[PDB]
Amino acid sequence: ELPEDNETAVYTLMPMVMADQHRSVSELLSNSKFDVNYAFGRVKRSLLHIAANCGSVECLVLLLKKGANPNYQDISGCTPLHLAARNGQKKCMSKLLEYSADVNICNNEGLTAIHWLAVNGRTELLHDLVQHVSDVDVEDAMGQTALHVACQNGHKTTVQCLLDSGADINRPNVSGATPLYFACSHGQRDTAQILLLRGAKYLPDKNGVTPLDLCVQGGYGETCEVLIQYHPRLFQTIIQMTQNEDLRENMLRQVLEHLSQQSESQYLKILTSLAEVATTNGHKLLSLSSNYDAQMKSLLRIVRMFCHVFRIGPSSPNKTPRSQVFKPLELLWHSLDEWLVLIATELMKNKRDSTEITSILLKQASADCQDVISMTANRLSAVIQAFYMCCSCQMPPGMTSPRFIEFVCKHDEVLKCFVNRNPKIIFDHFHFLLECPELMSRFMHIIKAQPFKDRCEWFYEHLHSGQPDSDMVHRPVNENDILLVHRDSIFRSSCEVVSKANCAKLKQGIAVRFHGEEGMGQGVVREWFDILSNEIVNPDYALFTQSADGTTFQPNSNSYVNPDHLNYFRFAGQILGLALNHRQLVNIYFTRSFYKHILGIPVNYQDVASIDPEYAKNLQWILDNDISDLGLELTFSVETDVFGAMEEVPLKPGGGSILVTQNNKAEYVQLVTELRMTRAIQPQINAFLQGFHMFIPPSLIQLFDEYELELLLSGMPEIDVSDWIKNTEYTSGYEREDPVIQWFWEVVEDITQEERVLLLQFVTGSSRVPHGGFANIMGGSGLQNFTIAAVPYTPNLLPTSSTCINMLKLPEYPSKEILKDRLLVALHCGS
Amino acid sequence: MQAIKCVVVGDGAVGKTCLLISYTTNAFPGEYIPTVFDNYSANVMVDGKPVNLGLWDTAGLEDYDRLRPLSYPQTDVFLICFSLVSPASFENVRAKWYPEVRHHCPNTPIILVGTKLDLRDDKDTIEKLKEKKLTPITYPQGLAMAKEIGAVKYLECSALTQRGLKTVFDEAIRAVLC
Ligand SMILES: Nc1nc2c(ncn2[C@@H]2O[C@H](COP(=O)(O)OP(=O)(O)OP(=O)(O)O)[C@@H](O)[C@H]2O)c(=O)[nH]1
Repeated sequence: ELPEDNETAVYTLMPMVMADQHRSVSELLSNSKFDVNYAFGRVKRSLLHIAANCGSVECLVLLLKKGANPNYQDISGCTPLHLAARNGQKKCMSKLLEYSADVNICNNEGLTAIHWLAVNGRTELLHDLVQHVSDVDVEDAMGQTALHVACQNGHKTTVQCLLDSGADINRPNVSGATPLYFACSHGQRDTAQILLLRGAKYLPDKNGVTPLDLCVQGGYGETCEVLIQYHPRLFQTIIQMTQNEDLRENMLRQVLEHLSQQSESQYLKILTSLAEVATTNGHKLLSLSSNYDAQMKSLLRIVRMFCHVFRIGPSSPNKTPRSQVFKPLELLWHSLDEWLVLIATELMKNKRDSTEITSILLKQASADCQDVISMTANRLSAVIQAFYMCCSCQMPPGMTSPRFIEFVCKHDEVLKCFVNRNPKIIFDHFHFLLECPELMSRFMHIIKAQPFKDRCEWFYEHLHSGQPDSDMVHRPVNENDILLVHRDSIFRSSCEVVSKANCAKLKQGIAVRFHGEEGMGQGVVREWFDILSNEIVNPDYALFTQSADGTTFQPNSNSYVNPDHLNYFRFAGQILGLALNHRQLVNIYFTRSFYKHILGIPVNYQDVASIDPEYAKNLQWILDNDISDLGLELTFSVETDVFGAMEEVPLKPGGGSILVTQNNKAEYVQLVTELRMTRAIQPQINAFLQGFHMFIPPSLIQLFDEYELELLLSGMPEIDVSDWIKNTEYTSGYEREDPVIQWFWEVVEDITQEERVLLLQFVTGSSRVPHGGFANIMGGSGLQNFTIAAVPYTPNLLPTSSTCINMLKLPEYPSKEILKDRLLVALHCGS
Repeated sequence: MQAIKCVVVGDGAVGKTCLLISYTTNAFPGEYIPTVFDNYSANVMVDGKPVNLGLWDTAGLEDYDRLRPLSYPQTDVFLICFSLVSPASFENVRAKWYPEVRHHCPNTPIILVGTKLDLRDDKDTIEKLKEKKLTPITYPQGLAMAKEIGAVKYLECSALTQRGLKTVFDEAIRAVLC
C-alpha cells in the first residue's frame, strides 16, 4: 500500500496512472489518506494534471470523486482542461464537464482551452465547446484572438467553424495584425483564400509593416496570386519594393518565377514593369547629386531579376513581346549611346586639354572635376554592365551580341581611358571581359599590369560561380553519380569508371567514395589526390620522366608505349583540373615547360636545358654571337626523335635549304624548341589539354602566367608556424597549457623544415600548403582556421586528428621529452 | 491526402517545449516546467494535395526513457535536439541519444537542431559562462557531430526571438520528401 508520506505515495501512484489499472488504484485511493490535490515538486503540478494529460480516463473519475479540483491551476496557470485539450481526449472532456469543470479559465499568458484546441484544429471538439464557451474572441496578453493562431497554422476546417460561430474577422492585434496578416506570415493558401471569400479587410499594422512586407520576405508565391487576384493594384507595389535594400534578392526571384509560369500576359507585365523602373533608376543613376551606391545597387538588383526571368521560358499549361520590353530599355540604351558619344566628346576635351599639356611638355580644380567624371564613369560602368547582361540573355549562351561588339570597339578609347584613371573599375564593375576573347586581348595587357592580388580574387569569384557546390548544403550526391571503385590500382580503377560511366553524370558530382565503403572525408579525399598524383609521376607507369634538376616532372618521351595513353592522359587532365576547380592542391611539381603548355604559351630556349643542358648552351651561344662569318654551315634542319627513330628532318618546309645566319637565328632556336619538347610529346599534350580545359576555360586561366598557376595549382613552397600565431616570442600562447605550448614551439623549431611539413600532411592530407599561409587553410567546410584541442594525457598516447576537420587532438604531455617522442612515433606510424 | 509523423528527442531543459509552442502560438513561457507528453500539428502542400504534419515530444526521465521508445513506432522523421549553451547535453548525444535513437529506429533520417540560440546570443550569458570557465558550443564542429551521428542536416534556431525557427521545419519537411 501507499506510505503515509505523500512524496512516496505520488511516486508510487505516478507510474500506475499511465498503465490505467482501474481496479488497482481504487483500493489504494480508498484505503489511504493521501490528498489528491497535493502539489508535488517545484512545478507544484497536482496529480490530476498528470492523469488528465494521458489517456487513462478511469483515473480521472476516481480522482475527481475523491475531491480532486478540476479548476486547479499550477504555477504556470494551466489547468487539467489545457493538458487534456492539447491531446484531444474526448472522453476526458466529457467527464471533466460532467463534474463541474469550467472552460473559461485562462493561464498566465491568457491561453485558454479554445486556443489550445484551435492550434490542434480538433473541429469536432470545437463544435460542442463553443456552445459552452462564453466568448470566442478572447484576447491574450498580446491582444491576439483565437482566429489569429488558427489561421496561422492553416486549419481550413477550424476557421470555417469559427466564422460560422460569429468569430471576428478583422480584429487588430496590439501591433495591428489581421488574421490575413498572420496567414501570409506562414504562407497558408486555403485559409487566406477562405478569408478573401468572406471579405477580409486589408490594413497595415500599427508599426507600419504592410501584410505584403512579410509575403515578399517570405517568398510564398501561392499567397501572392490569390492576393493579386482581388487587388491588382498591389502588383505594382511589388516592383516598388525592389528599390528597398532590406529585402533579400534570392526570395524575390522565386516569387517572380512562380507568377511567370501562370500566363504569358503576367510574364510580359513583369518584364515591362522591370524595364520601366530600370529606366527610371538609370536616369537617376546618371545624376551626380543622387546617392551613388544605392542607385547602382538598385539598378543592378533589378536588372538581375529581369535577366534571369527572361531566360525562364513559359509553359503551355517566343514572339515579339519579348523584344517590345526592350524598347523601354532601348531608351535606356539610347541614353547610354548618347552618353558614350558625350564622353567621346569629353575625350576631345581631354585631348584638347592634352594639347595644352603636350605643348608644355614639348617646350619643357581640374583634379576634382576629373574625379567627378571618374565617379560618373564608375556609375556609367554599372549601366554598361547591365547592358551586357541583357545582351547575354538575348540569345542562347556562349555568344556575344554583334550589336554589343560593334559599339564597345567603337568606344575602345573610352574604356581604356577609364581603366587607366581607375584600375579598380575592372575589379569593381567592368568584369565581363572574361567572356569575349576578342575583348580580352585589348585589355589583357592592361589587366596584367595591375597587381596580382587584384587579379587573383577576380578570378576566384567568376570561376566559383559555376561550381557544383555542396559544402554548406552537405546533401549527399545521388549514388548513381558517385563513383564506387576499389582503391587498389588507383590509376587504373579511377580511369575505368570515368571513361565507362556517363560523362554528364560524372561532371555533375564531386563525391569520391570507395566501393564497399561509406568513407567520405575532405582529408581522405585530399589524400586520394596525393596517392593518385604520385602514381601519375611514378616511373613504373612511364607517363612522366624526372627532370634534370630532380624537383619537377614532365611527360616522358617513352610514354607512347601504352596504347591508351591518349585516353589516360585525358583522364589525368580532368583530375588535375578538377582540383583547381575546387582549389585543392596537387603535390606534383611540374616543369616550367609543362606549365607553359597548360596556358599555351610557346616554350623558349631555356626550356631546352630541361632535357639537354649542353644543347641549350649552344642555342644561347649562337644567339649571343654573329654566325655569318663563323662558317657554321647549319641550315634549318636538326636531328629529332620521330616515332622513336633518330632522323634528320627540316624544321620548316624547305628549311634544309635555308642557311641559318644572324637575320634568321632568332627563330632557328625558337623552332628547335617545339621540335624537342613539344612535337615529340604533342599527342600527349593534346589529350592532356583536352581534359584540363573541360573544367578550366583557356581564357580564364590565360590571365595568369606559369609562376602564378603553379602557386595556385600546387601551393606555397615555404611555410612557418609563426604565421598561424602571428608572433615570434611570447611567454604564453592562448593561455592554454602554456608550458606545453612553449615546448611545442621549442620542438617545432628544432625539427627540420621537411618533417614539419609531414606533420601538416597528416592532419591536412596533402604534402603541400595553400597560398597565403595559415590564413587560408581549407578544411572540411572550406575556409577553416587551424586549431588544436587539448586532451588528457595517458601513457604511450600518440596525437590524433580527424582529417576532414583541420584540427589536432594534442594530449597534455607533462614534459617536452614525452611530447617530442610521441609525435616522432606518430610520424613513423603515420608515414 | 497524406500524413507524416515527426518526433523531437533531446535532453531535459533543452528547449523542446519552447520550440513547438513558440512556432505554433508565437508565445514564450516565462516559467520552468518539465513535461511528460505533448502533441502539435501543422500543414503543408504537395502537388496540389494537402499533407499534414504531426509533431510529438517526449520527456527525459528514466521511466520515460522506455516510454519514449514506445512513441517511435512508424516514425518517419526524427529531430534530435540539444542545448547550444550546455556542453553536457551535446556530449550526451554521443553517449545516449545517437546510440538510443539508432538502436530503436536507425533507418529513418535524422536531423540535428540546436536550441537556446537566444541565450547563445545574450552577452550576459557568456559573461557568467566565462566566470565559470565555460565556452558555448560552436557551429563547424556541430556539423561534424551531425555527420558522426549520421544526421542528414544541422540547424540552429531560436524560440524567443524566432531567429531561424522557420527554417528548422522547412529543412525537415524538405529532407524527408527528398
Ligand atoms: N531565451 C530562451 N530560453 C530558452 C530557449 N530554449 C529553452 N529556453 C528555456 O529553457 C527552459 C527549458 O526548456 P522547456 O521549455 O522546459 O523545454 P524542454 O527543455 O524540452 O523540457 P521538456 O519538453 O519537458 O523536455 C524553458 O523554460 C525556457 O525558459 C531559447 O531558445 N531562448
